[PDB]
Amino acid sequence: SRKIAILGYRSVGKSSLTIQFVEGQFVDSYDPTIENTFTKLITVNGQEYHLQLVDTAGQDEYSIFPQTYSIDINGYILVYSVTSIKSFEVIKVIHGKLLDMVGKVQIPIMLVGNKKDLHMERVISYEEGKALAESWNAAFLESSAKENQTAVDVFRRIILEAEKIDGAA
Ligand SMILES: Nc1nc2c(ncn2[C@@H]2O[C@H](COP(=O)(O)OP(=O)(O)O)[C@@H](O)[C@H]2O)c(=O)[nH]1
Ligand SMILES: [Mg+2]
Repeated sequence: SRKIAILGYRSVGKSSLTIQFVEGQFVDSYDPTIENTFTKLITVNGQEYHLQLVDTAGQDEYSIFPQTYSIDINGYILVYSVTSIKSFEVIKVIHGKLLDMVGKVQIPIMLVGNKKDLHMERVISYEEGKALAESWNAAFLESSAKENQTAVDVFRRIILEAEKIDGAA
C-alpha cells in the first residue's frame, strides 16, 4: 500500500492520465482541473499492489511547506510536459527542496512525461531528464493520456522501480 503524489503544472494533463491510467482506459475525460484522490488495485507477479494517487495544487506547483500536502503517502509521480520548460523545471525544483525537507531515504519516484503527441517538439531532452531521474534513482517515462498503451507501460515500469527503491529504504 503506497500512495503516489501527482505533481503537474496546470492543464498539463494530470486529470487526463489520472483517469486514463487508474482505469487504464482513455475516456472522453474533458472536465476542469479539480483536485482529488484516485486508486488502482492490481496484481503484479501474483503479488497484490494497491496504489493511491493525488492531484492537488494548493499553492505552488505542490507547496513544500504545510498546506494540505501533509498527506501520508509513500510515492511520488511528477508529470513533466514536453512543452513547458515550466512543468519540468518546477518539478525539478519542488523535488530538490522536498527531498531536502524529508531528508529521508529512497522513496518511489516516477518521472512521467505526459502529452506525448507534443513530444513532436520535445523541448526538454530525454537525456537531461534521464540524468535527473537517475539522480534521484527515479524512473523516466514518456506517455500520453490520449494513449493507453503508453500509460500501461508506465504502470509496469513504475511498480518495478517501486520495487527497487523499496529494497533501498
Ligand atoms: N495533447 C495532449 N493533451 C492532453 C493529454 N492529456 C491531457 N491533455 C490536455 O490537458 C488539458 C487540461 O485537462 P487536464 O487533464 O485536467 O489537465 P490538468 O489541468 O493538468 O489536470 C486539455 O487541454 C487536454 O487536451 C495528452 O495526452 N495529450
Ligand atoms: Mg486537474
